[PDB]
Amino acid sequence: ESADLRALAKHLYDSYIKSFPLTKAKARAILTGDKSPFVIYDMNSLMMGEDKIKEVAIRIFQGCQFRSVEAVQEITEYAKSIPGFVNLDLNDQVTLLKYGVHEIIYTMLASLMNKDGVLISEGQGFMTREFLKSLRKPFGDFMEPKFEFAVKFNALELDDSDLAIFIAVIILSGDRPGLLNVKPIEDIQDNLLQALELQLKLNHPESSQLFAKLLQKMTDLRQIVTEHVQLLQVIKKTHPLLQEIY
Amino acid sequence: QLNPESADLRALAKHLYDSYIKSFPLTKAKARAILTGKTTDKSPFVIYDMNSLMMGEDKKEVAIRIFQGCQFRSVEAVQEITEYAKSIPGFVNLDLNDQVTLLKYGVHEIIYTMLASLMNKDGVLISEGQGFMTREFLKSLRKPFGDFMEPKFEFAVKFNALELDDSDLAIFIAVIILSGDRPGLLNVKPIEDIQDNLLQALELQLKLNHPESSQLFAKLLQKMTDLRQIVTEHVQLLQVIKKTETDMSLHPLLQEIYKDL
Ligand SMILES: CCC[C@@H](Cc1ccc(OC)c(CNC(=O)c2ccc(C(F)(F)F)cc2)c1)C(=O)O
Repeated sequence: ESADLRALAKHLYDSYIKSFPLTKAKARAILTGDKSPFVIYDMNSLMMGEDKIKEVAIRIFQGCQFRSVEAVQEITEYAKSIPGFVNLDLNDQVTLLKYGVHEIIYTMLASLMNKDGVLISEGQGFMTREFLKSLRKPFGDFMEPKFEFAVKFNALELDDSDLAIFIAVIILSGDRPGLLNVKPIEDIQDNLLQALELQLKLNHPESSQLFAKLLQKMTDLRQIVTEHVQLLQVIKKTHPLLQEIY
Repeated sequence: QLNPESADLRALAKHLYDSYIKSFPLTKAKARAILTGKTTDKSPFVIYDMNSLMMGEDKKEVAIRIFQGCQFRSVEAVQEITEYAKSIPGFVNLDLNDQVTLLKYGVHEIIYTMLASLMNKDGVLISEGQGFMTREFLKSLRKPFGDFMEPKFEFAVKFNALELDDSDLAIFIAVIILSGDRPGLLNVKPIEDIQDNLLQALELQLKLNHPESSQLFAKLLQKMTDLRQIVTEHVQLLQVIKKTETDMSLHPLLQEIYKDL
Protein backbone atom coordinates (compact mmCIF):
# COMPACT_ATOMS: atom_id res chain seq x y z
CA GLU A 1 0.00 0.00 0.00
CA SER A 2 2.48 2.62 1.26
CA ALA A 3 4.52 2.64 -1.97
CA ASP A 4 1.89 2.98 -4.67
CA LEU A 5 1.03 6.03 -2.52
CA ARG A 6 4.59 7.46 -2.44
CA ALA A 7 4.63 6.85 -6.20
CA LEU A 8 1.33 8.68 -6.57
CA ALA A 9 2.62 11.65 -4.49
CA LYS A 10 5.87 11.97 -6.47
CA HIS A 11 4.05 11.59 -9.77
CA LEU A 12 1.64 14.37 -8.88
CA TYR A 13 4.38 16.68 -7.57
CA ASP A 14 6.40 16.25 -10.77
CA SER A 15 3.30 17.00 -12.89
CA TYR A 16 2.27 19.98 -10.72
CA ILE A 17 5.77 21.45 -11.28
CA LYS A 18 5.51 21.10 -15.09
CA SER A 19 1.99 22.52 -15.26
CA PHE A 20 2.27 25.46 -12.84
CA PRO A 21 5.24 27.78 -13.57
CA LEU A 22 4.88 29.85 -10.37
CA THR A 23 5.14 27.35 -7.51
CA LYS A 24 4.36 28.20 -3.86
CA ALA A 25 8.04 27.85 -2.95
CA LYS A 26 9.00 30.45 -5.55
CA ALA A 27 6.03 32.67 -4.60
CA ARG A 28 7.05 32.63 -0.89
CA ALA A 29 10.67 33.40 -1.79
CA ILE A 30 9.48 36.55 -3.66
CA LEU A 31 7.02 37.59 -0.95
CA THR A 32 9.92 37.59 1.57
CA GLY A 33 13.66 37.11 0.76
CA ASP A 34 15.67 38.39 -4.33
CA LYS A 35 14.87 41.06 -6.98
CA SER A 36 11.68 42.80 -5.82
CA PRO A 37 8.45 42.84 -7.88
CA PHE A 38 6.74 46.00 -9.15
CA VAL A 39 4.27 47.15 -6.47
CA ILE A 40 0.82 48.34 -7.53
CA TYR A 41 -0.61 50.22 -4.56
CA ASP A 42 -2.32 53.20 -6.24
CA MET A 43 -3.99 54.51 -9.37
CA ASN A 44 -0.72 56.09 -10.59
CA SER A 45 1.15 52.90 -9.68
CA LEU A 46 -1.28 50.81 -11.76
CA MET A 47 -0.80 53.16 -14.75
CA MET A 48 3.00 52.70 -14.68
CA GLY A 49 2.76 48.93 -14.08
CA GLU A 50 1.11 48.34 -17.46
CA ASP A 51 4.14 49.91 -19.20
CA LYS A 52 6.69 47.97 -17.12
CA ILE A 53 4.84 44.62 -17.02
CA LYS A 54 -12.12 51.40 -19.78
CA GLU A 55 -11.54 53.22 -16.45
CA VAL A 56 -9.58 51.24 -13.81
CA ALA A 57 -11.67 48.70 -11.85
CA ILE A 58 -12.92 47.20 -15.11
CA ARG A 59 -9.38 46.80 -16.50
CA ILE A 60 -8.24 45.02 -13.31
CA PHE A 61 -11.25 42.66 -13.38
CA GLN A 62 -10.64 41.87 -17.07
CA GLY A 63 -6.99 41.17 -16.20
CA CYS A 64 -8.01 38.63 -13.56
CA GLN A 65 -10.23 36.97 -16.19
CA PHE A 66 -7.38 36.68 -18.74
CA ARG A 67 -5.31 35.06 -16.00
CA SER A 68 -8.13 32.75 -14.96
CA VAL A 69 -8.57 31.58 -18.55
CA GLU A 70 -4.83 30.78 -18.65
CA ALA A 71 -5.06 28.96 -15.31
CA VAL A 72 -7.95 26.81 -16.53
CA GLN A 73 -5.66 25.39 -19.25
CA GLU A 74 -2.90 24.75 -16.72
CA ILE A 75 -5.33 22.94 -14.41
CA THR A 76 -6.77 20.87 -17.30
CA GLU A 77 -3.29 19.75 -18.31
CA TYR A 78 -2.58 18.83 -14.68
CA ALA A 79 -5.86 16.89 -14.42
CA LYS A 80 -4.94 14.68 -17.37
CA SER A 81 -1.81 13.53 -15.48
CA ILE A 82 -3.88 12.28 -12.50
CA PRO A 83 -3.90 8.43 -12.88
CA GLY A 84 -7.32 7.23 -14.07
CA PHE A 85 -8.61 10.70 -15.05
CA VAL A 86 -8.38 10.30 -18.84
CA ASN A 87 -10.05 6.89 -18.58
CA LEU A 88 -13.22 8.40 -17.12
CA ASP A 89 -16.22 9.05 -19.37
CA LEU A 90 -15.43 12.23 -21.35
CA ASN A 91 -18.60 14.08 -20.26
CA ASP A 92 -17.57 13.39 -16.65
CA GLN A 93 -14.03 14.75 -17.20
CA VAL A 94 -15.59 17.97 -18.61
CA THR A 95 -18.00 18.13 -15.62
CA LEU A 96 -15.20 17.63 -13.06
CA LEU A 97 -13.12 20.42 -14.66
CA LYS A 98 -16.11 22.75 -15.10
CA TYR A 99 -17.02 22.57 -11.38
CA GLY A 100 -13.49 22.17 -9.99
CA VAL A 101 -11.47 25.00 -11.55
CA HIS A 102 -12.89 27.82 -9.40
CA GLU A 103 -12.01 25.90 -6.22
CA ILE A 104 -8.53 25.15 -7.57
CA ILE A 105 -7.97 28.76 -8.76
CA TYR A 106 -8.62 30.14 -5.26
CA THR A 107 -6.62 27.40 -3.55
CA MET A 108 -3.60 28.18 -5.73
CA LEU A 109 -4.12 31.94 -5.50
CA ALA A 110 -3.49 31.59 -1.75
CA SER A 111 0.07 30.51 -2.65
CA LEU A 112 0.57 33.94 -4.21
CA MET A 113 -1.06 35.82 -1.31
CA ASN A 114 -0.05 37.23 2.02
CA LYS A 115 -2.29 39.34 4.28
CA ASP A 116 -1.09 42.54 2.50
CA GLY A 117 -1.40 41.58 -1.19
CA VAL A 118 -1.05 39.23 -4.16
CA LEU A 119 1.63 38.43 -6.74
CA ILE A 120 0.63 39.00 -10.37
CA SER A 121 2.23 38.42 -13.78
CA GLU A 122 4.29 35.36 -12.81
CA GLY A 123 5.67 37.19 -9.76
CA GLN A 124 6.79 40.32 -11.61
CA GLY A 125 4.10 42.44 -9.93
CA PHE A 126 2.48 42.76 -6.50
CA MET A 127 -0.98 44.33 -6.11
CA THR A 128 -1.72 45.44 -2.52
CA ARG A 129 -4.75 44.31 -0.54
CA GLU A 130 -5.64 47.91 0.29
CA PHE A 131 -5.68 49.04 -3.34
CA LEU A 132 -8.02 46.19 -4.41
CA LYS A 133 -10.27 46.88 -1.41
CA SER A 134 -10.56 50.60 -2.28
CA LEU A 135 -12.05 49.95 -5.73
CA ARG A 136 -15.61 51.24 -6.19
CA LYS A 137 -18.48 48.76 -5.73
CA PRO A 138 -18.92 45.99 -6.66
CA PHE A 139 -15.24 45.66 -7.68
CA GLY A 140 -13.87 46.43 -4.19
CA ASP A 141 -15.34 43.29 -2.64
CA PHE A 142 -14.32 40.56 -5.11
CA MET A 143 -10.75 39.90 -3.86
CA GLU A 144 -11.16 40.60 -0.12
CA PRO A 145 -12.92 37.32 0.74
CA LYS A 146 -10.15 35.50 -1.20
CA PHE A 147 -7.67 37.30 1.12
CA GLU A 148 -9.57 36.20 4.25
CA PHE A 149 -9.65 32.61 2.99
CA ALA A 150 -5.94 32.75 1.97
CA VAL A 151 -4.78 33.91 5.42
CA LYS A 152 -6.62 30.95 7.01
CA PHE A 153 -5.47 28.51 4.35
CA ASN A 154 -1.84 29.69 4.54
CA ALA A 155 -1.73 29.03 8.32
CA LEU A 156 -1.65 25.31 7.42
CA GLU A 157 1.86 25.91 5.95
CA LEU A 158 1.32 23.45 3.12
CA ASP A 159 4.06 23.11 0.48
CA ASP A 160 3.84 22.31 -3.26
CA SER A 161 4.13 18.53 -2.65
CA ASP A 162 1.13 18.70 -0.28
CA LEU A 163 -0.85 20.97 -2.58
CA ALA A 164 -0.34 18.80 -5.70
CA ILE A 165 -2.26 15.97 -4.06
CA PHE A 166 -4.90 18.27 -2.55
CA ILE A 167 -5.65 19.83 -5.96
CA ALA A 168 -6.16 16.35 -7.37
CA VAL A 169 -8.53 15.44 -4.50
CA ILE A 170 -10.54 18.56 -5.48
CA ILE A 171 -10.79 17.58 -9.14
CA LEU A 172 -11.98 14.07 -8.38
CA SER A 173 -15.12 15.13 -6.46
CA GLY A 174 -17.96 12.67 -7.09
CA ASP A 175 -20.68 15.11 -5.95
CA ARG A 176 -20.56 17.45 -8.99
CA PRO A 177 -23.98 17.75 -10.65
CA GLY A 178 -24.61 15.78 -13.85
CA LEU A 179 -21.91 13.12 -13.40
CA LEU A 180 -22.76 9.87 -15.22
CA ASN A 181 -20.39 7.37 -13.54
CA VAL A 182 -19.57 8.39 -9.95
CA LYS A 183 -17.96 5.09 -8.90
CA PRO A 184 -14.51 5.38 -10.52
CA ILE A 185 -14.29 9.06 -9.54
CA GLU A 186 -14.81 8.26 -5.84
CA ASP A 187 -12.48 5.23 -6.24
CA ILE A 188 -9.72 7.53 -7.55
CA GLN A 189 -10.41 10.18 -4.88
CA ASP A 190 -10.13 7.48 -2.17
CA ASN A 191 -6.66 6.58 -3.48
CA LEU A 192 -5.69 10.28 -3.65
CA LEU A 193 -6.98 10.90 -0.10
CA GLN A 194 -4.86 7.99 1.12
CA ALA A 195 -1.84 9.49 -0.68
CA LEU A 196 -2.57 12.94 0.78
CA GLU A 197 -2.91 11.61 4.31
CA LEU A 198 0.42 9.75 4.11
CA GLN A 199 2.12 12.73 2.47
CA LEU A 200 1.04 15.05 5.31
CA LYS A 201 2.02 12.56 8.06
CA LEU A 202 5.54 12.19 6.58
CA ASN A 203 6.01 15.84 5.53
CA HIS A 204 4.45 17.36 8.69
CA PRO A 205 4.86 14.86 11.55
CA GLU A 206 4.32 17.51 14.27
CA SER A 207 1.11 19.02 12.81
CA SER A 208 -1.57 16.88 14.44
CA GLN A 209 -4.63 16.20 12.26
CA LEU A 210 -3.37 18.38 9.40
CA PHE A 211 -5.23 16.04 7.03
CA ALA A 212 -8.53 16.72 8.78
CA LYS A 213 -7.90 20.47 8.94
CA LEU A 214 -7.13 20.62 5.25
CA LEU A 215 -10.36 18.81 4.36
CA GLN A 216 -12.41 21.21 6.54
CA LYS A 217 -11.07 24.06 4.40
CA MET A 218 -13.16 22.66 1.52
CA THR A 219 -16.16 24.15 3.38
CA ASP A 220 -14.89 27.75 3.17
CA LEU A 221 -13.71 27.13 -0.44
CA ARG A 222 -17.17 26.26 -1.78
CA GLN A 223 -18.61 29.22 0.14
CA ILE A 224 -16.09 31.55 -1.54
CA VAL A 225 -16.94 30.06 -4.96
CA THR A 226 -20.73 30.39 -4.47
CA GLU A 227 -20.48 34.06 -3.40
CA HIS A 228 -17.98 34.78 -6.21
CA VAL A 229 -20.40 33.39 -8.82
CA GLN A 230 -23.14 35.64 -7.36
CA LEU A 231 -20.81 38.64 -7.67
CA LEU A 232 -20.24 37.68 -11.34
CA GLN A 233 -24.03 37.92 -11.79
CA VAL A 234 -24.25 41.32 -10.07
CA ILE A 235 -21.48 42.39 -12.49
CA LYS A 236 -24.20 42.32 -15.20
CA LYS A 237 -25.22 45.85 -14.15
CA THR A 238 -21.91 47.02 -15.68
CA HIS A 239 -15.62 43.19 -28.62
CA PRO A 240 -17.95 40.23 -29.49
CA LEU A 241 -15.09 37.73 -30.03
CA LEU A 242 -13.49 38.93 -26.80
CA GLN A 243 -16.62 38.20 -24.72
CA GLU A 244 -16.79 34.77 -26.38
CA ILE A 245 -13.30 33.85 -25.17
CA TYR A 246 -14.55 34.65 -21.63
CA GLN B 1 9.84 2.81 -32.96
CA LEU B 2 8.94 6.25 -31.53
CA ASN B 3 11.45 8.59 -29.82
CA PRO B 4 11.13 11.26 -27.08
CA GLU B 5 10.40 14.06 -29.57
CA SER B 6 7.87 12.07 -31.61
CA ALA B 7 6.36 10.90 -28.27
CA ASP B 8 5.56 14.54 -27.27
CA LEU B 9 3.88 14.99 -30.66
CA ARG B 10 1.62 11.96 -30.04
CA ALA B 11 0.58 13.38 -26.65
CA LEU B 12 -0.26 16.67 -28.40
CA ALA B 13 -2.33 14.75 -31.00
CA LYS B 14 -4.28 12.94 -28.26
CA HIS B 15 -4.85 16.13 -26.23
CA LEU B 16 -6.26 17.92 -29.26
CA TYR B 17 -8.49 14.96 -30.31
CA ASP B 18 -9.83 14.77 -26.76
CA SER B 19 -10.65 18.53 -26.75
CA TYR B 20 -12.23 18.34 -30.18
CA ILE B 21 -14.68 15.64 -28.96
CA LYS B 22 -15.51 17.71 -25.86
CA SER B 23 -16.04 20.91 -27.93
CA PHE B 24 -17.94 19.71 -31.04
CA PRO B 25 -21.08 17.68 -30.33
CA LEU B 26 -21.50 16.36 -33.90
CA THR B 27 -18.33 14.56 -35.03
CA LYS B 28 -17.48 13.23 -38.51
CA ALA B 29 -17.84 9.69 -37.11
CA LYS B 30 -21.43 10.39 -36.05
CA ALA B 31 -22.21 12.33 -39.24
CA ARG B 32 -20.93 9.38 -41.37
CA ALA B 33 -22.88 6.87 -39.31
CA ILE B 34 -26.10 8.90 -39.91
CA LEU B 35 -25.38 9.40 -43.64
CA THR B 36 -24.43 5.80 -44.43
CA GLY B 37 -27.27 3.92 -42.72
CA LYS B 38 -25.41 2.60 -39.66
CA THR B 39 -28.97 3.01 -38.38
CA THR B 40 -32.55 2.31 -37.65
CA ASP B 41 -32.21 4.79 -34.70
CA LYS B 42 -30.15 7.52 -36.38
CA SER B 43 -31.72 8.07 -39.84
CA PRO B 44 -32.57 11.70 -40.79
CA PHE B 45 -35.78 13.21 -42.13
CA VAL B 46 -35.06 14.37 -45.69
CA ILE B 47 -35.92 17.88 -46.91
CA TYR B 48 -35.89 18.01 -50.73
CA ASP B 49 -38.80 20.45 -51.42
CA MET B 50 -41.28 22.89 -49.86
CA ASN B 51 -43.64 20.26 -48.42
CA SER B 52 -40.80 18.23 -46.92
CA LEU B 53 -39.57 21.48 -45.38
CA MET B 54 -43.04 22.10 -43.89
CA MET B 55 -43.17 18.53 -42.48
CA GLY B 56 -39.65 19.00 -41.05
CA GLU B 57 -40.67 22.03 -38.95
CA ASP B 58 -42.19 20.07 -36.03
CA LYS B 59 -38.82 18.57 -34.99
CA LYS B 60 -42.34 35.14 -44.19
CA GLU B 61 -40.27 33.09 -46.73
CA VAL B 62 -38.22 29.89 -47.21
CA ALA B 63 -34.89 31.23 -48.56
CA ILE B 64 -34.67 33.86 -45.81
CA ARG B 65 -35.70 31.37 -43.08
CA ILE B 66 -33.05 28.82 -44.11
CA PHE B 67 -30.50 31.63 -44.30
CA GLN B 68 -31.46 32.82 -40.79
CA GLY B 69 -31.04 29.22 -39.62
CA CYS B 70 -27.53 29.02 -41.08
CA GLN B 71 -26.59 32.29 -39.39
CA PHE B 72 -27.74 30.97 -36.02
CA ARG B 73 -25.82 27.71 -36.41
CA SER B 74 -22.80 29.73 -37.54
CA VAL B 75 -22.88 31.69 -34.27
CA GLU B 76 -23.05 28.38 -32.33
CA ALA B 77 -20.11 27.01 -34.32
CA VAL B 78 -18.03 30.11 -33.52
CA GLN B 79 -18.69 29.44 -29.81
CA GLU B 80 -17.61 25.78 -30.15
CA ILE B 81 -14.49 26.73 -32.15
CA THR B 82 -13.58 29.43 -29.61
CA GLU B 83 -13.80 26.79 -26.84
CA TYR B 84 -11.61 24.43 -28.85
CA ALA B 85 -9.10 27.24 -29.50
CA LYS B 86 -8.63 27.76 -25.77
CA SER B 87 -7.45 24.14 -25.43
CA ILE B 88 -4.64 24.55 -28.01
CA PRO B 89 -1.44 24.78 -25.94
CA GLY B 90 -0.07 28.30 -25.89
CA PHE B 91 -3.16 29.91 -27.48
CA VAL B 92 -4.56 31.57 -24.34
CA ASN B 93 -1.06 32.83 -23.41
CA LEU B 94 -0.82 34.90 -26.58
CA ASP B 95 -1.45 38.63 -26.66
CA LEU B 96 -5.24 39.02 -26.26
CA ASN B 97 -5.54 41.09 -29.46
CA ASP B 98 -3.82 38.36 -31.46
CA GLN B 99 -6.18 35.76 -29.96
CA VAL B 100 -9.09 37.80 -31.33
CA THR B 101 -7.37 38.18 -34.72
CA LEU B 102 -6.60 34.46 -35.06
CA LEU B 103 -10.24 33.65 -34.30
CA LYS B 104 -11.59 36.38 -36.59
CA TYR B 105 -9.72 35.00 -39.63
CA GLY B 106 -9.82 31.35 -38.54
CA VAL B 107 -13.40 30.58 -37.64
CA HIS B 108 -14.92 30.49 -41.15
CA GLU B 109 -12.14 28.38 -42.66
CA ILE B 110 -12.85 25.96 -39.80
CA ILE B 111 -16.64 26.14 -40.20
CA TYR B 112 -16.33 25.02 -43.87
CA THR B 113 -13.76 22.29 -43.04
CA MET B 114 -16.13 20.75 -40.53
CA LEU B 115 -19.24 21.35 -42.65
CA ALA B 116 -17.67 18.90 -45.12
CA SER B 117 -18.05 16.17 -42.47
CA LEU B 118 -21.83 16.69 -42.58
CA MET B 119 -21.91 16.59 -46.41
CA ASN B 120 -21.95 14.18 -49.32
CA LYS B 121 -22.53 15.03 -52.99
CA ASP B 122 -26.36 14.96 -52.48
CA GLY B 123 -26.85 17.19 -49.40
CA VAL B 124 -26.00 18.22 -45.85
CA LEU B 125 -27.01 17.14 -42.36
CA ILE B 126 -28.89 19.78 -40.39
CA SER B 127 -30.30 20.22 -36.88
CA GLU B 128 -27.58 18.21 -35.15
CA GLY B 129 -28.07 15.31 -37.60
CA GLN B 130 -31.88 14.96 -37.30
CA GLY B 131 -32.49 16.30 -40.82
CA PHE B 132 -30.85 16.15 -44.25
CA MET B 133 -31.40 18.92 -46.82
CA THR B 134 -30.62 18.07 -50.44
CA ARG B 135 -28.06 19.92 -52.57
CA GLU B 136 -30.71 20.27 -55.29
CA PHE B 137 -33.25 21.92 -52.93
CA LEU B 138 -30.66 24.42 -51.71
CA LYS B 139 -29.59 25.10 -55.32
CA SER B 140 -33.22 25.79 -56.32
CA LEU B 141 -33.74 28.70 -53.93
CA ARG B 142 -34.41 32.11 -55.50
CA LYS B 143 -31.32 34.10 -56.46
CA PRO B 144 -28.83 34.76 -55.01
CA PHE B 145 -29.68 32.35 -52.15
CA GLY B 146 -29.44 29.41 -54.56
CA ASP B 147 -25.72 30.18 -55.00
CA PHE B 148 -24.66 30.16 -51.32
CA MET B 149 -24.07 26.45 -50.71
CA GLU B 150 -22.91 25.11 -54.08
CA PRO B 151 -19.28 26.16 -53.54
CA LYS B 152 -19.33 24.45 -50.11
CA PHE B 153 -20.52 21.21 -51.74
CA GLU B 154 -17.80 21.34 -54.41
CA PHE B 155 -15.11 21.74 -51.82
CA ALA B 156 -16.64 19.06 -49.54
CA VAL B 157 -16.64 16.34 -52.22
CA LYS B 158 -12.97 17.04 -52.94
CA PHE B 159 -12.07 17.39 -49.25
CA ASN B 160 -13.90 14.17 -48.23
CA ALA B 161 -11.89 12.19 -50.83
CA LEU B 162 -8.91 12.64 -48.45
CA GLU B 163 -10.84 10.37 -45.99
CA LEU B 164 -9.67 12.26 -42.90
CA ASP B 165 -11.12 11.23 -39.56
CA ASP B 166 -11.80 13.30 -36.42
CA SER B 167 -8.36 12.61 -34.89
CA ASP B 168 -6.87 14.08 -38.10
CA LEU B 169 -9.26 17.01 -38.32
CA ALA B 170 -8.55 18.02 -34.74
CA ILE B 171 -4.89 18.81 -35.48
CA PHE B 172 -5.67 20.39 -38.87
CA ILE B 173 -8.22 22.77 -37.31
CA ALA B 174 -5.61 23.83 -34.75
CA VAL B 175 -3.10 24.45 -37.57
CA ILE B 176 -5.69 26.68 -39.24
CA ILE B 177 -6.26 28.82 -36.14
CA LEU B 178 -2.56 29.34 -35.43
CA SER B 179 -1.50 31.00 -38.73
CA GLY B 180 1.10 33.75 -38.36
CA ASP B 181 0.38 35.22 -41.79
CA ARG B 182 -3.04 36.64 -40.64
CA PRO B 183 -3.35 40.42 -41.21
CA GLY B 184 -2.80 42.73 -38.20
CA LEU B 185 -0.99 40.24 -35.96
CA LEU B 186 1.19 41.98 -33.38
CA ASN B 187 3.53 39.12 -32.35
CA VAL B 188 4.02 36.65 -35.18
CA LYS B 189 6.92 34.62 -33.76
CA PRO B 190 5.07 32.94 -30.87
CA ILE B 191 2.21 32.03 -33.20
CA GLU B 192 4.58 30.41 -35.73
CA ASP B 193 6.35 28.46 -32.96
CA ILE B 194 3.01 26.96 -31.92
CA GLN B 195 2.04 26.21 -35.54
CA ASP B 196 5.45 24.54 -36.16
CA ASN B 197 4.61 22.17 -33.35
CA LEU B 198 1.09 21.65 -34.59
CA LEU B 199 2.38 20.93 -38.12
CA GLN B 200 4.86 18.34 -36.85
CA ALA B 201 2.03 16.67 -34.93
CA LEU B 202 -0.33 16.68 -37.95
CA GLU B 203 2.42 15.24 -40.16
CA LEU B 204 3.20 12.34 -37.81
CA GLN B 205 -0.51 11.76 -37.20
CA LEU B 206 -1.22 11.45 -40.93
CA LYS B 207 1.79 9.13 -41.42
CA LEU B 208 0.62 6.82 -38.61
CA ASN B 209 -3.12 6.97 -39.35
CA HIS B 210 -2.76 6.81 -43.20
CA PRO B 211 0.60 5.05 -44.00
CA GLU B 212 -0.52 4.11 -47.54
CA SER B 213 -1.65 7.69 -48.32
CA SER B 214 1.27 9.34 -50.11
CA GLN B 215 1.78 13.07 -49.41
CA LEU B 216 -1.55 13.35 -47.57
CA PHE B 217 0.00 16.05 -45.37
CA ALA B 218 0.93 18.12 -48.46
CA LYS B 219 -2.47 17.47 -50.08
CA LEU B 220 -4.32 18.51 -46.91
CA LEU B 221 -2.26 21.71 -46.59
CA GLN B 222 -3.05 22.54 -50.27
CA LYS B 223 -6.76 22.43 -49.36
CA MET B 224 -6.18 25.51 -47.21
CA THR B 225 -6.21 27.47 -50.48
CA ASP B 226 -9.73 26.14 -51.27
CA LEU B 227 -11.02 27.23 -47.84
CA ARG B 228 -9.76 30.76 -48.38
CA GLN B 229 -11.45 30.98 -51.79
CA ILE B 230 -14.76 29.80 -50.23
CA VAL B 231 -14.60 32.48 -47.50
CA THR B 232 -13.97 35.27 -50.02
CA GLU B 233 -16.73 34.15 -52.38
CA HIS B 234 -19.09 33.84 -49.42
CA VAL B 235 -18.33 37.39 -48.18
CA GLN B 236 -18.98 38.84 -51.66
CA LEU B 237 -22.33 36.99 -51.66
CA LEU B 238 -23.32 38.52 -48.29
CA GLN B 239 -22.62 42.05 -49.55
CA VAL B 240 -25.13 41.41 -52.37
CA ILE B 241 -27.70 40.03 -49.89
CA LYS B 242 -27.25 42.96 -47.49
CA LYS B 243 -28.09 45.36 -50.38
CA THR B 244 -30.97 43.48 -52.07
CA GLU B 245 -32.60 42.41 -48.78
CA THR B 246 -32.66 45.48 -46.50
CA ASP B 247 -34.97 43.65 -44.06
CA MET B 248 -32.61 40.76 -43.27
CA SER B 249 -30.50 40.78 -40.13
CA LEU B 250 -26.87 39.67 -39.86
CA HIS B 251 -25.75 38.65 -36.35
CA PRO B 252 -23.30 41.15 -34.72
CA LEU B 253 -20.74 38.41 -33.90
CA LEU B 254 -20.69 37.49 -37.60
CA GLN B 255 -20.70 41.15 -38.67
CA GLU B 256 -17.66 41.87 -36.49
CA ILE B 257 -15.85 38.85 -37.91
CA TYR B 258 -16.38 40.19 -41.49
CA LYS B 259 -15.61 43.86 -40.63
CA ASP B 260 -12.58 44.80 -42.78
CA LEU B 261 -11.74 41.14 -43.42
C1 LIG C 1 -25.50 33.60 -43.33
C2 LIG C 1 -24.90 32.50 -42.49
C3 LIG C 1 -23.82 31.78 -43.28
C4 LIG C 1 -22.61 31.41 -42.42
C5 LIG C 1 -21.89 30.24 -43.12
C6 LIG C 1 -22.44 28.90 -42.63
C7 LIG C 1 -22.18 28.56 -41.31
C8 LIG C 1 -22.64 27.36 -40.78
C9 LIG C 1 -23.36 26.47 -41.57
O1 LIG C 1 -23.79 25.29 -41.01
C10 LIG C 1 -22.92 24.47 -40.22
C11 LIG C 1 -23.63 26.79 -42.90
C12 LIG C 1 -24.43 25.81 -43.73
N1 LIG C 1 -25.72 25.57 -43.09
C13 LIG C 1 -26.25 24.48 -42.53
O2 LIG C 1 -25.67 23.41 -42.46
C14 LIG C 1 -27.63 24.59 -41.93
C15 LIG C 1 -28.75 24.78 -42.74
C16 LIG C 1 -30.01 24.89 -42.16
C17 LIG C 1 -30.17 24.82 -40.77
C18 LIG C 1 -31.52 24.94 -40.12
F1 LIG C 1 -32.49 24.87 -41.03
F2 LIG C 1 -31.66 23.97 -39.23
F3 LIG C 1 -31.60 26.10 -39.50
C19 LIG C 1 -29.04 24.64 -39.97
C20 LIG C 1 -27.78 24.53 -40.54
C21 LIG C 1 -23.17 28.01 -43.43
C22 LIG C 1 -21.70 32.61 -42.15
O3 LIG C 1 -21.46 33.44 -43.05
O4 LIG C 1 -21.21 32.77 -41.01
